[PDB]
Amino acid sequence: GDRCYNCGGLDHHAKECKLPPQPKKCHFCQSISHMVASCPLK
Amino acid sequence: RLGLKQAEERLERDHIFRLEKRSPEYTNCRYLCKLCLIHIENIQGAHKHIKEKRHKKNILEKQEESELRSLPPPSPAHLAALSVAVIELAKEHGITDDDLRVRQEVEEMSKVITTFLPECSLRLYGSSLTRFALKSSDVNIDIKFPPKMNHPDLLIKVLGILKKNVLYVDVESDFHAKVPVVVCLCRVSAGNDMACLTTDLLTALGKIEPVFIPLVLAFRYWAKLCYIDSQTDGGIPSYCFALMVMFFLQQRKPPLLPCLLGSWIEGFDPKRMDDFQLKGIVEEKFVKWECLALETPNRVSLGQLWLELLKFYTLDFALEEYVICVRIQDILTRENKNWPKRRIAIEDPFSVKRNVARSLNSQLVYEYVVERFRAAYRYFACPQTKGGNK
RNA sequence: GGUAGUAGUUUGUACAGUUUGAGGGUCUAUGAUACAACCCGGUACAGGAGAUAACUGUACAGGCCACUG
Ligand SMILES: [Zn+2]
Ligand SMILES: [Zn+2]
Repeated sequence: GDRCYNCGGLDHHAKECKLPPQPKKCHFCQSISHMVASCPLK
Repeated sequence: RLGLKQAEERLERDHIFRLEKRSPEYTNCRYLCKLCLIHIENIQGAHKHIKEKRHKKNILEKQEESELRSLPPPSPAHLAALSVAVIELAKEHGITDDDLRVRQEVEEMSKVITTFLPECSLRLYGSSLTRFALKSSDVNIDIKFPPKMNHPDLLIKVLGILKKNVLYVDVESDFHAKVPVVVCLCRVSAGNDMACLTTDLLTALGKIEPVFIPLVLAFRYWAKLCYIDSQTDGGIPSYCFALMVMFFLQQRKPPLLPCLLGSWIEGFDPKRMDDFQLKGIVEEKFVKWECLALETPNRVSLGQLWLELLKFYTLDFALEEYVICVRIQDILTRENKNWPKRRIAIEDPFSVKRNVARSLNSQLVYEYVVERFRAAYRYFACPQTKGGNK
């Protein structure tokens, strides 16, 4: 129901997530430069 | 790349730091915990460590310590109220010179024994001699005798009289202590050679520093409240609490007590002072330096001294890191003397072979001591009626 | 007298992982549909890694019962 904390993927949760930590991505614009709360075009 | 830091940024809020370079003892591990002292190898392992019960149980204690550090400075009125409160507490429950004179008037019991035994070994010892408690440590008269005679037979013969007379009540003899003892509350333990050498120093400090007695008295009363004073059933030796205070005064930025050794010495080698030996006081002067008053008097409000002591033993330094010693003002590591790290390390100047305090091995008792120290610090520092004192 | 070690049986803490009972949504919804499958969805999220008890072996501090080089 919620995106993975480590990878931002609904496929698996953080506990099940096995891939190494990677830069966060803004869901609204799919950009790692900024987060969702700081999206310029939102 | 840059975002990876954000992933560990959360961990930075739980005092989790990635190792700058690989550690030889844990080559695989790449992380460390400031509070838990445990190495980790992966970020998932770090998050699991965050979920550990002990990690949060220590994080809450760290937060409480930070809150204590941020307490506002005391006001002059609060300081004066606290000082008068400590003075009242010390004077109400303090053995005065009259009580010591009454106790001395030991002489009658010595006269009684001398009739039975031509050579009688009786000498006043304990709280009354030091005036540092009220029948708390080494209550009444704890005797010392030379080793040239045989202590067991002496103990038997002397206890024979105290058991013989029916006037006395509840007279027994216990040999379970480090030295044989007889209770009638009298204490007869022949063979002591160093205890008197230490009570000599404690008595010497009684009038050399007027604030020494009230501070040690307040510490003893607080320990009695907390039950830490009792050597039996764990805790910390009762009399060594006084030595504990002597450590604070000696390690205080403005010292109130001269150093026993190192104040005047030739060929000082701080690597090991085992060879150096001390002797009895000489007219309240520095202890024997062959092989105790400051040049300028120090007088400060007792409340300030109490607050500084509480900060020293609660918020200043880690108790396990260093040993409590009075021989040298320089701080000494515990591993240098090969002493254990589980038991609180307290060292009396005249004997360094073994730790005087070995009843605090249980970590539960140490945690109780630490939490009581924190509670006392917050109770006293925070403003309250009558200076926040009992 | 000092260092170190020593069969089980005991000591208090922490603990890879393995199993009950309590946990968190529930209101945001038309309809289906003998025991013949599937469901429209305005009114949801923030930067957040999510539980207590009986077993399983374990680094620590001294001993039971006292011993050994
Ligand atoms: Zn994932
Ligand atoms: Zn965006």
